[PDB]
Amino acid sequence: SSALRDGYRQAGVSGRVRSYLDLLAGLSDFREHFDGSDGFSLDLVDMADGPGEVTVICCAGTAAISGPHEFTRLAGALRGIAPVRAVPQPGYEEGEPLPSSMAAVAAVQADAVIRTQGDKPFVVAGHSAGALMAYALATELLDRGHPPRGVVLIDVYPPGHQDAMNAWLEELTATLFDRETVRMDDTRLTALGAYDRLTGQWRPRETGLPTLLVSAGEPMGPWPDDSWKPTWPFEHDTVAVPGDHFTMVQEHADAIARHIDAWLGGG
Amino acid sequence: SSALRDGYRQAGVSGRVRSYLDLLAGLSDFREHFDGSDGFSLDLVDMADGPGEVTVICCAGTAAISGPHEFTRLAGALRGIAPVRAVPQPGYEEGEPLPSSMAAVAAVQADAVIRTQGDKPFVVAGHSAGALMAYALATELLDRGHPPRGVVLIDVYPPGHQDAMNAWLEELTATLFDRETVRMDDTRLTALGAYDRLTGQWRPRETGLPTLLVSAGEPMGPWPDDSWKPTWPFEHDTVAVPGDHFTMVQEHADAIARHIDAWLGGG
Repeated sequence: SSALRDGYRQAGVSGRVRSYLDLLAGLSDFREHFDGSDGFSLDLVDMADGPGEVTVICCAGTAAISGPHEFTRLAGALRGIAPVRAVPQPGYEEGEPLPSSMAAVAAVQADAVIRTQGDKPFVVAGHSAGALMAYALATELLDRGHPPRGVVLIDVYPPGHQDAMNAWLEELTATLFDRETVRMDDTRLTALGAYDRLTGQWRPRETGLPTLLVSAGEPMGPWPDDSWKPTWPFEHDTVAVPGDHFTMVQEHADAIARHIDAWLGGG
Repeated sequence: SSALRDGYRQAGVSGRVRSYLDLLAGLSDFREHFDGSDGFSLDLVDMADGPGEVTVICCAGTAAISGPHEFTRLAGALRGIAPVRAVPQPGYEEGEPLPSSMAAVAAVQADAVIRTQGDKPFVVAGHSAGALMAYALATELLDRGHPPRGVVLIDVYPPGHQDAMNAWLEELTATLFDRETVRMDDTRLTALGAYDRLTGQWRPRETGLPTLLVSAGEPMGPWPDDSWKPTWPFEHDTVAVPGDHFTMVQEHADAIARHIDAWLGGG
C-alpha cells in the first residue's frame, strides 16, 4: 500500500484540506525537470477511426481520477458523428520527467501534432479543473501559424472571481472516495499538489473565438439561492445538461454529444 | 519501485535536506496517532538469552534503515557477557501508528521494558538519534520506580547544541545511498519526519544515572580542527571506537561490547 493515501481521507472528514496542500508542493524541488533545450518524446493512443469531415480532440484535468481509462465512455456516444483523438498527459506511467514553469511545457506537444495531422480541421472538449489548460493550449496555437475552429468547455471556476466555491469542493473530493478503475499508488498524487501552485498565478487574456459551455443540473445539497454556476469575465453562449459534478460524463455521455451536433452546424 | 526513494536520493546531490523534513512531519500529522489514551503495543525483539546479571536493553534507531535488525551484530557479540532486549521503535513497520511528542513514544516502550524484566537490572542503549530515544526511555523509568543501572549513548547527537554537525550528517546520509539490509519502504520515510519534530524540540532532563558515551575514531572525511564526534552536557565517562558515524556499529560491533563491561564492573 502507501502512506499518503491515508491522510487524504482523514483530512476531508475533519476539515483541514488547505493546510495539506501547502505541504505537498514542498517536495516539488527534488527531481529532474526539463526545458526547451534537452530531449523528450511521447506516443499517442490508438482509439477510434469513425466518419466525419471535422475531428474533435479532448484531454483530462487534475483531479486524481484522471486518465485515458475513462474517456472510452464518450467514445461510443460520439461515434458516427465524428472521429476522436486521444492526447495523454506527460507523466502518468513509469519513466517520465516533470515540467519547469507555466509557459514552458507547451513547447512539447506543440511539435508532435504538427507532424501527424496534416490538413484536417479540429476542435477541443475538456473537463474538470483542466478546463483551464484546454484554453491555454489554444492561445499559443493561434499566432504560431495555425488557428483552431471552436472550443466547447464543460464546468469551470477560474481565479480572480469566486473565493468561496473553489476550495469548498476539494473538501468533498476526499469524503466522496468511491473506487476508480485504477489503483491510487505513490505517483498519481505528487502531481496533483504540484499544479496547485501553478493555477494560482495565471490570469486570462482577451481573445475572440466562439465559446460554448455545458452547465450541470441538480445541486449536491439544499443550497440557498444564486451562489454557484460558472461566469467567465468575457462573452459567450450557453447550453445545459442534467446531472452532477463527480460523475456526469460517465453515465451521461450521450447527452453532451448531441448538444455539440447542433453547434457545429452554424456558429 | 516507489517514488519517495529517488526523491530522497536527488536531494543529496543538490544540497537541500532541511526543508525536506518540514514536510515529512506534515504528512505524519494525518496518519493515526497514539498519545497515551488508546490501545497499542510492541513485542520486544527476542535476541539471545544467556548468562549475565545486568541485561542491555538496546532501543531501535530513528533513521531510514534502523530497527532491532541492526542490533543483530551486537547481539552475537554479547554472548556470555550480557543479553540484549532490543526495543522496537513503532511506526516503521506496516500497521503501526505515530506519536504526538517524545512523551508519547518513550511511554509505550516503557511498558514493555518492565513487563518482561522484573527484579533483573538493565542498562538502556542506542545510536545517535536512536540514542535520543534510548535516553528518553531510560529517564522516563527514572522516578517511575525502575531507574536503570545506566546507559550507553553510542555516538549520540544532541539537538539544539550541534546545529551544523548533526544537520551535515543528514546531508551525508543521502549521498551514502548504497544497498540497505531492509528495503527503504514508504512508511519508514514518513515516520522519519514524525520523530524529527518530536526529538526536535526535545531538551533532555537531568538524572543520577551513569552514562557511557561512545564516540567515533575516523571522521567522515577531511576535518580542520576538533569539531566533530558526539557530545553531552551532564557528567559521563567518554570513550572512542573506530569507523565513521556509519560503520562504528554495522561493521564494528564487538569493539563496543568490551567497553560496557568495564563500566558495569564498577558503579
